Amino acid sequence: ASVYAWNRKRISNCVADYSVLYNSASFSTFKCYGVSPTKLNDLCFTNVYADSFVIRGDEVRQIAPGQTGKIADYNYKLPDDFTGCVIAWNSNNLDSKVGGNYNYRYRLFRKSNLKPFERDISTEIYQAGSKPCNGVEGFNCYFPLQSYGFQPTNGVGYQPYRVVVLSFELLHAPATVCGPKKSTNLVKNKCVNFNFNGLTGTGVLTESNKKFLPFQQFGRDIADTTDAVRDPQTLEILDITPCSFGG
Amino acid sequence: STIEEQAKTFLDKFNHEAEDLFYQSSLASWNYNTNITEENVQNMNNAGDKWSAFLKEQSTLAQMYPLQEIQNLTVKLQLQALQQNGSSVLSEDKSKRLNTILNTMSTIYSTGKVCNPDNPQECLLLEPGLNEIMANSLDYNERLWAWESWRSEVGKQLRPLYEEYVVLKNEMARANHYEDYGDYWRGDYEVNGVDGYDYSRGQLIEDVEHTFEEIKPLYEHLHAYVRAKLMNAYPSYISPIGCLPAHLLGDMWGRFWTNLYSLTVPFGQKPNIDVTDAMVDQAWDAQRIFKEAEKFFVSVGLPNMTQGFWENSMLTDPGNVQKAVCHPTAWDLGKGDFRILMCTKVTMDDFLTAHHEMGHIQYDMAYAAQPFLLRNGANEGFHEAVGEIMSLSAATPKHLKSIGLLSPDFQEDNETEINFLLKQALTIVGTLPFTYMLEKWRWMVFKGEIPKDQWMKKWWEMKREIVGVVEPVPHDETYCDPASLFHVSNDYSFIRYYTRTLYQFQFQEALCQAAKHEGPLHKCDISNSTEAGQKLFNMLRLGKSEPWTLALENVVGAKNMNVRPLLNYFEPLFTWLKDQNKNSFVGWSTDWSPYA
Ligand SMILES: *[C@@H]1O[C@H](CO)[C@@H](O[C@@H]2O[C@H](CO)[C@@H](O)[C@H](O)[C@H]2NC(C)=O)[C@H](O)[C@H]1NC(C)=O
Ligand SMILES: *[C@@H]1O[C@H](CO)[C@@H](O[C@@H]2O[C@H](CO)[C@@H](O)[C@H](O)[C@H]2NC(C)=O)[C@H](O)[C@H]1NC(C)=O
Ligand SMILES: *[C@@H]1O[C@H](CO)[C@@H](O)[C@H](O)[C@H]1NC(C)=O
Repeated sequence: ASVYAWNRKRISNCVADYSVLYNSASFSTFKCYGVSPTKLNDLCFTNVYADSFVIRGDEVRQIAPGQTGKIADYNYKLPDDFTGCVIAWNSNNLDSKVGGNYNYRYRLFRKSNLKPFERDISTEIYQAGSKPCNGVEGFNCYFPLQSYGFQPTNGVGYQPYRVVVLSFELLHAPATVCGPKKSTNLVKNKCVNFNFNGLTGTGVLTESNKKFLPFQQFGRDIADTTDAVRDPQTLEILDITPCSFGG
Repeated sequence: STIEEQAKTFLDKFNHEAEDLFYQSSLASWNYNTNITEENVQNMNNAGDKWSAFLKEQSTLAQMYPLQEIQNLTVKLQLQALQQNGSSVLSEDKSKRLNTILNTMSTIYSTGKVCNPDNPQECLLLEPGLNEIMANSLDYNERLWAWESWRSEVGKQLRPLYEEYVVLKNEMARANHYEDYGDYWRGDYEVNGVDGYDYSRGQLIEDVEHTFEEIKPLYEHLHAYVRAKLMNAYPSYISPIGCLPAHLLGDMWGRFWTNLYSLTVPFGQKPNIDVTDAMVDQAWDAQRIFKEAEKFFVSVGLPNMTQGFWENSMLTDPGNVQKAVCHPTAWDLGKGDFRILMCTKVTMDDFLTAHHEMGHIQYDMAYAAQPFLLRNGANEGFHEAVGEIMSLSAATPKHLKSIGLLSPDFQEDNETEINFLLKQALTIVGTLPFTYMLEKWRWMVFKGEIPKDQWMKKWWEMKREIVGVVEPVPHDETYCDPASLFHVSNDYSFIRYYTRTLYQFQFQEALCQAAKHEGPLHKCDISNSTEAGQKLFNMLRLGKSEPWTLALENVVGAKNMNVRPLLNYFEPLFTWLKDQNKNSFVGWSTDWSPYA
């Protein structure tokens, strides 16, 4: 979409893989301000917001916390404490046209600076002087929206770049998206320590013959000590025995 | 809503579309100059008037803005470009008459027709041939006849034409509140902004000759030496007291003495510095030449060349039906587009020309960050001087040996140094008197205090004092000899060539001092000294955003023009000339003539 009409997307209730995009060389710019890209897969939030558009190549530095500019003030604004990342990559091969990519437009004139996480799509004619611009443009009249002159030969600075910014919100509601967990293999008849689906403990794991109902996940005998578990993948009942000890 | 912000918003609206349209027009022009065809011709029209159809309206709307109170000097200076009346102040009939007279004078000057009386069915033009034959020969009859014929068939019917052109140009000068078109030309070297950096049109008139007199003892010496060689070349044709005629200077105007260099060779025993045989042997194509020029530019301190230029721009041999003019040009098409247009071949001259064009491109990128109306040099001469700096430094023998053009065991001495220095001076300092006198004569003719009768003969005596030329054939009023020149009928300010040499000499001298080099100026090398290139780019990035006087403050310490680099460079030549022509006496007489 346009820079002043940035496409907004909400993401929730799924598993989000970040290293897969992070380990890609197709992205010219990859700037993360919340946490490191590796650490992102560990923690998680309750929803994600994506702002996608295409701008001029030189304007990519404008979209950043504590940064000002025509795009940063009249097209789309971000706060100084923005959490998330920005991914940009060249689109000269696609967006730029031999006849000119004049479809895209940017807001050049606006009465006030745009607020963070706010969109302005006003097409009202801007006035720079005292004379009121009653409809048709006069002396002190300038169109807020200006097209783009993308060409195959415009230098690196003028090439259109696709830019998508991801922000994360962690409202008090339960989290809905988190990174993949990764599971190891399974061993038996050996004193090991385990963290089955968040339930941790040491001992030796054997095959058992108890019959769980189709909705329990584990069991305890008495005095509230776990004795059996069900593996989340194979869905079979394993029995736990403490590792031997004595005087 | 102050008018300053209104002007700023108007400039913001104007500059984007102006850049887009200028980029489109420049792209079309480059395409036509790369693809010579009729289809690319009409496109010019389809853009040309459109440019005016966009520019003039913006010039039409650049009048009600009160351009007298804007605190921002940059904003006012940028808006001043649009707030120009131009030739539209004149009436339509006057403008069309001026356009027609310019067209006819340019066409007749460029269509010079001289037929030898023995074969009246075969004329010759300004293209090679008659000029080529007479410029490279040893004779007095054919050269004089060709000079007289050219000055007759171009001078006879252009005297009233040039008179009317001058008077109408002066009339439109008053039409734009200018008392003289000379002041209109001098407005390029005119700033009235920051205190201590302002310059006036009237001051430049005297400043031009203030730096000119100091080369009179040197130039005349060369002339004396030339005259000495004349007594060794032309038997009883030039008196030792007097000087040489116009057609004996090697050119019909005698702008340069390159055509006379072979006659006046100081020491022909030592061959000149030539390594073209090495590149032919080492197979130096256009790509290798451009790569080495790029590497030397990086070593100087300028940023490395960007991509896209190496594919879109033509480099060598248009060749087949896909024809193209390859006159050396550096095209700044705008919107981050820079290209070259020149027939690069296996020659040191082509090496220097490629260096010149790519230095022009680098300077264009240097002020490319400036707005659309500021993407130009501080004056006309800076661009060409900067372009020539690297070409001068790319021909130094140390630079050639470093990149292995010369042999690794090459050894230069004083004989070849003096030969090369005299060869350079025969064109560099041998053209300053002619350039200065032509510029001054054009200043009077535009000012118009001299009558129409005081056009030819005055010139023909004034040239005696400055250039040192006697009259081979008389010329009273029936021609226009000064007016029959390329930069006299195309409305081209001739002071640019005078200023460029001094600017390039000053910049080369300052770089040589601030480049960690020892020895003579002619052998100075700026390679592998990134500080000099950094200072040069600091100068270049100013562009039009700063005054020329303030611009002349980073590389060089003098905001004005000085002659000291000119004398410093030709020091061995001067001390050789002092004891060379001892038998003859320096200076020429203005009373002797070949006919009397
Ligand atoms: C998790 O995914 C694995 C990988 O497919 C599943 O393991 C296979 O499940 C199919 C289902 O019919 C069996 O035919 C294969 O023999 C299994 N592969 C093995 C055991 O190596 C596994 O069932 C999935 N877990 C679920 C669905 O709870
Ligand atoms: C301009 O010069 C620089 C300095 O050498 C180039 O940068 C390196 O160039 C070499 C060979 O040209 C490459 O192998 C390196 O990968 C380049 N490194 C970097 C960080 O760029 C630069 O490529 C040159 N510019 C162009 C257009 O060739
Ligand atoms: C050059 O122009 C001619 C005439 O229109 C055209 O046929 C040809 O394809 C052009 N070539 C290039 C390389 O543009």
